[PDB]
Amino acid sequence: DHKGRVGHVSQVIGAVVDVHFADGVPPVLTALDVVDKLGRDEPLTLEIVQHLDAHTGRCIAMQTTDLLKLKAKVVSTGGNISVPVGRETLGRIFNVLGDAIDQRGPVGEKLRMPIHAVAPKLADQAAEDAVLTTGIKVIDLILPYCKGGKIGLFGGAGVGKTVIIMELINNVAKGHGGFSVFAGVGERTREGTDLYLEMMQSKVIDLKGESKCVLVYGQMNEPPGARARVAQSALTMAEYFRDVEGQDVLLFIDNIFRFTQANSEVSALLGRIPAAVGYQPTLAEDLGQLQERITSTTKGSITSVQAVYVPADDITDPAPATTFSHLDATTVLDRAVAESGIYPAVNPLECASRIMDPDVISVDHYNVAQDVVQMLTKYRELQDIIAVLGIDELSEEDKLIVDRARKLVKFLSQPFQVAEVFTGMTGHYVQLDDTIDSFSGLLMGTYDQVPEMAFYMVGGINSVLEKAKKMAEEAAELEKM
Amino acid sequence: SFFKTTEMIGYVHSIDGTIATLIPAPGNPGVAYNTIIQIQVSPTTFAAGLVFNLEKDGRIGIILMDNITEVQSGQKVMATGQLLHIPVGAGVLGKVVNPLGHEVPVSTLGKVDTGAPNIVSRSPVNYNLLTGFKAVDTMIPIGRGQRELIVGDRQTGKTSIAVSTIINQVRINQQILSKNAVISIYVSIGQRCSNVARIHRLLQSYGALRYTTVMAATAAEPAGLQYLAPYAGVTMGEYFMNRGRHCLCVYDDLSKQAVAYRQISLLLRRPPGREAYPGDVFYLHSRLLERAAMLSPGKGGGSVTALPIVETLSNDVTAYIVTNVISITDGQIYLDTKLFTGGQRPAVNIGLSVSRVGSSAQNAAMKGVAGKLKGILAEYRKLAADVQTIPMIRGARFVALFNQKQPSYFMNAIVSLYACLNGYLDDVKVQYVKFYEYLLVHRDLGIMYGTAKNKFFYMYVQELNYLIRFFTLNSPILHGELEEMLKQHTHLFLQHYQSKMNAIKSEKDVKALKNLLYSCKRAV
Amino acid sequence: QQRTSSLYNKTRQFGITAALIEILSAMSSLE
Amino acid sequence: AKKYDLFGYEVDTNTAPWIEKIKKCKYYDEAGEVLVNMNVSNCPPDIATYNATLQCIYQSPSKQSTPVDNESKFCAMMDLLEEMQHRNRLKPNEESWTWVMKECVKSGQFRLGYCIQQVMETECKGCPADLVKANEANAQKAKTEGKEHPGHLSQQAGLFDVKVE
Ligand SMILES: Nc1ncnc2c1ncn2[C@@H]1O[C@H](COP(=O)(O)OP(=O)(O)O)[C@@H](O)[C@H]1O
Ligand SMILES: Nc1ncnc2c1ncn2[C@@H]1O[C@H](COP(=O)(O)OP(=O)(O)O)[C@@H](O)[C@H]1O
Ligand SMILES: [Mg+2]
Ligand SMILES: [Mg+2]
Repeated sequence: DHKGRVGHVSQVIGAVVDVHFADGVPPVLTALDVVDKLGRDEPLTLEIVQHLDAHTGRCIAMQTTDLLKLKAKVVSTGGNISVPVGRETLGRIFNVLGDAIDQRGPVGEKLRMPIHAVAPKLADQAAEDAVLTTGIKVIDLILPYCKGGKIGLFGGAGVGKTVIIMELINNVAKGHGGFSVFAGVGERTREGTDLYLEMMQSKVIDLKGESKCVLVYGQMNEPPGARARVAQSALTMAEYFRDVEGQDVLLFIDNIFRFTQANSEVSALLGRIPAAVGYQPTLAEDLGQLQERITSTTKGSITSVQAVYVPADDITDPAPATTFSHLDATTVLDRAVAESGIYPAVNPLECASRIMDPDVISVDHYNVAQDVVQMLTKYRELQDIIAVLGIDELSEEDKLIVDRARKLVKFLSQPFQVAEVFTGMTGHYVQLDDTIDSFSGLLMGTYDQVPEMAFYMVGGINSVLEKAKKMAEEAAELEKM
Repeated sequence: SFFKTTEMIGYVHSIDGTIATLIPAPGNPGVAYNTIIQIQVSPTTFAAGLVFNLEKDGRIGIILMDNITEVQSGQKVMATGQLLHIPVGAGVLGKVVNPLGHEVPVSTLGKVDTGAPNIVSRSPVNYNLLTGFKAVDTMIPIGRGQRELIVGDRQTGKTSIAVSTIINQVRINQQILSKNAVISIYVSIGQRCSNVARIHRLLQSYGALRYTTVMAATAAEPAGLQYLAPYAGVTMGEYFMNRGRHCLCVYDDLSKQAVAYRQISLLLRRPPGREAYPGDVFYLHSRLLERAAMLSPGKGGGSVTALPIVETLSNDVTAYIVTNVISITDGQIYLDTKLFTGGQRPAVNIGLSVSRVGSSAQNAAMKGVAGKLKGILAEYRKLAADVQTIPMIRGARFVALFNQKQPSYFMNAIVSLYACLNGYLDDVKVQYVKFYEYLLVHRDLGIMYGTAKNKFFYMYVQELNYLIRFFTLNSPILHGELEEMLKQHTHLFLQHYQSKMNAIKSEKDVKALKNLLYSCKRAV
Repeated sequence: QQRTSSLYNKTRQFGITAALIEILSAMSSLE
Repeated sequence: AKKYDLFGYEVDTNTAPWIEKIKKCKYYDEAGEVLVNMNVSNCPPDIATYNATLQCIYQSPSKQSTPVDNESKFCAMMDLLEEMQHRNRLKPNEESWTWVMKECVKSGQFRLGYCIQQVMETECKGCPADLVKANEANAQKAKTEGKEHPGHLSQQAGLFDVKVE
């Protein structure tokens, strides 16, 4: 039905394009190919977003709308924008539409699914409360990521979102029997190359043999129509591995703000009145239909890490604030923490996790993790007193809390394996058993005689005592000279 | 349910996500305002929608509800000519339901659009409603028919304190006459889908589904359902209210309802004002919360208690939607982010929180102890800012007692507070208050072979709860018998149990002491 | 404390003027 | 004879029709449903009506056909007393507390019985004897048979080792 139904371009205002159909308009979300010739190098494909009347329908362009004349011939596809799925996609790079953009021949496909799927019902939902050990101290201890969890990395410009996603791909996605999908939603085209090469070097993507990754990129260079829809294209591929193949899968959306921001561009041109802070009025609904599809069904299990840009370091902004409600482990990155020297720049008080609970994780995990949060809360109150009065003015017990709490802030830092170029030191995968025991002993006061800078930028307790030995030896030499 | 068609009022003209406008059919019948209309998406299937605008042209503005993907321009539109009615009653309990009334798989109807009880229809709130928290039930006491706001940041315990209030009713409801049972209605507006599932399992494990029904409009579902979800929640409660029974209504949350209503208003070209919300966004929450009330003796004496949740961004009460709901409700329960991370859970900021009808709402026994606690904590908070007095000692123990995960039973709460009031936990240190309270409730030291000899008053006998509510602790019947129980418990705890703390200064015993004390925070 | 509170209060009011001028300048473009 | 509500309107003091509805009781949750229906028809419960309800709580089994979890005729009974004393402002007469004493000895909860004979003796100055010896019999019954308290909780010497569950 409506398969090759012909229409003509009624109006062109930016990426938003109106189309007149003689025999009635197609349905909503229907993809339309612009058949007319023009002087183009690349094709044009329009997706209907609204209907104006029975014969006219408003659309958004996935490619640029350059050289588009009025009354240009337009033809329907059959349904929504269709994207290839299955194991033939693994190893290959894709765009919003599902065309291969890596110059390695035609894809093996054999099936295509629509980009705009409906979210699972209540009956399809299932909770599997197991800890996903990220090998990172601040995450595993304070806001542990769960299996099947939707996870969000909130932070402003240049804080360590892209660095943390890359470290999670090293730490978790390599030793994983499942496949992975990377939604490059409106981010740097140059960052996409470095991921493709580093995965080829480590052999998670393999040319000659078995691949365990899919790349779907709709970057900053692309117009808003693509950058909006490209998040869903990747999600359709992950949905195939979840529902059909019945499997545990990872999803990586960098960045989910760029989805909301892309919709904010079209929404203005579509003629909607903007809501708070100039965003689209359908901001909560846009995230709703996208984020609800990202979930652990009875058939399989998506485990999505997402990056979330906090514009102007304003966490009260609608784009992050609306996203926070959807997530299981909310990771919040602060600029002042980054500039002070602590990387990753995770502010643990604003963070939270659902599985931070005595039932899911062990009793020893919860009790130690709470004491770190409690001690850091006392430390922030004491930090205001030292600024006013002084370090000497504090009590005898409170001085010892400051010495431990200062070490807790330093020990929360960690040199990442992907960030060897930045830190100038080799990485550290810290085990969950190491993380809990080392922090437990620090709270007890077993490492009071250990110096403070020993804890800065190291892994577990063995690396702390190793650096403390090097500090003792070098301090002994300089004192002798 | 499958709604009742009548007349074909028009065709679908435009769609914009979850909103549409119609052109009238030949004749220009004109549908009635605020009524449901069924759009024929296929010959077999329909798609519901609510009428929001009746333009001069003849065009009719629609808010889409079901099968939004299946709606198209040029489709036929049938009218009901009636306001939205939904399934309501005892048969709906223990199930998840839409605002339209369809059950989610996992009874005479009632109007969702209804006027609130008038001046002579209501009465002063006297019946108490136990949240099961020593912090709340003393300082910010909720009465049946009251509207008590819950405000605070994300992950401060807004849902948990509301859900545990529903769970607290099961222990009473099981024992009491069903006339006075608190039937709960948890409305989930704009939440994530798995969060509703976890609450369903959590309600099921504590036997709450028997005395609870779950209204649900998740984030996947459209703005039309989210807008209408709290209204459908109250409708289900009003059945119990108008038929002489007491009810509870949690809206989680009104912040996401307002955003859904703003979407609807903006998409239909309603002039926006402050923070882009329409003119009547105050009226939205006002007519919702005013339907929650305490009826008179002349109309059954039933009730609908309201617990609206409203999320604040970085402790900002000056936001338009937050300030609106504060001015409607009878005070609030403020949840501070710094208290949450600091240790105090639930993180109830007592200075910021307030109940406008607190004293009259409380039980006679609870009014006795709580009147003194206001005097002690007032002096403790002042002296903490500016050498330990009696108020400083006893005040600090109350703060330790207010920490709790699951809700406390009325007997187990009031006795542990009465102990601290008369000063039974003065010699007991601050860190060992939860171990002292645990050994009071579950165990008992007097009976633990020796100095017992009480004729009736013990803590294992849970049935004394209702005798305490009648006579109070300060009374010739229970005063002397209670003060024995506490004297035996303190002397034995200080002698036998607290003596360990001077001793235990070794590895594997200090850690054993910690793990013991940390588990005592959870169980009250 | 006096002068910072005044700046908070000026920013509160100036924010809501600027918010609404932008929002209603949008629908003047949309008719 | 005459009575007025909080506003000052006339109120139906005709109690006797609603009393005979409570007598045809069968299960005691139906008594509450009648107590609702009186208030709905501007007829507040009389002092005799509460005693007629208290009778039905004692005589019948519990809520209805199926059993509820943790049934307690005493807790349902003592709630109704709290309603008449505090809210409705009515002192329960000698008949009221005698129904309470019967349920303690009938169900076997003697420990409550010790508390409520103290109540019945004080204030309302009456010692009904009949049930006092029947209550004291159940007290000695627990001692001589095995033990009176829970038993497994009492004897177990804790001191550092206490299970948290
Ligand atoms: N774990 C880390 N180790 C070292 N440097 C880091 C780390 N995290 C962030 N950075 C610093 O942050 C900068 C940019 O971070 P990036 O994640 O690319 O930005 P964004 O947070 O906007 O995604 C880098 O130049 C790097 O020096
Ligand atoms: N009284 C409490 N004691 C301990 N933990 C709590 C308490 N209340 C809430 N929490 C924890 O805080 C987290 C967030 O609770 P939630 O009710 O979802 O807050 P919000 O509704 O503000 O997001 C949960 O993981 C929960 O276990
Ligand atoms: Mg980045
Ligand atoms: Mg919540």
